[PDB]
Amino acid sequence: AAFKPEELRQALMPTLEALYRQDPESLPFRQPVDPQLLGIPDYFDIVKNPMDLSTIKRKLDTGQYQEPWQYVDDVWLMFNNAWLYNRKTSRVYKFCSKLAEVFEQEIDPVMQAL
Ligand SMILES: CC(=O)N1CCc2c(c(Nc3cccc(C(=O)NC(C)C)c3)nn2CC2CC2)C1
Repeated sequence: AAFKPEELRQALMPTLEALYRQDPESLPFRQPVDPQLLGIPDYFDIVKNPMDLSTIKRKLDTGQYQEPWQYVDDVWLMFNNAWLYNRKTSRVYKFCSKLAEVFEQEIDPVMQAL
């Protein structure tokens, strides 16, 4: 099937907005990780393929996804990176887990519909 950018944005943007609405939990995910600002220069030794909400938002806004599993893949990549890098008891790991819980709840019915 061919998916138009407007269809994807209408269907998928509410699921992205649901992540942004989580406060405080979305705060570490709203911009690309900046290891120098954050004082964690080993970050890219661990995380090879960075992703964050702003990047995903821009891709949706500008029609860069052809089909919805591409969007799902980027959201999951963002979560997977944070679970890999951050320690289990850390704030940012737990914030990731909250976003992932919200995302699965939102995305399941949307993908069923398309
Ligand atoms: C997403 C990710 O894995 N990050 C790496 C770890 C990481 C990231 C961020 N970014 C970030 C950026 C903005 C706000 C926050 C935040 O947690 N604020 C709360 C105290 C409400 C966090 N903070 N940290 C922890 C800092 C290094 C000790 C971003």
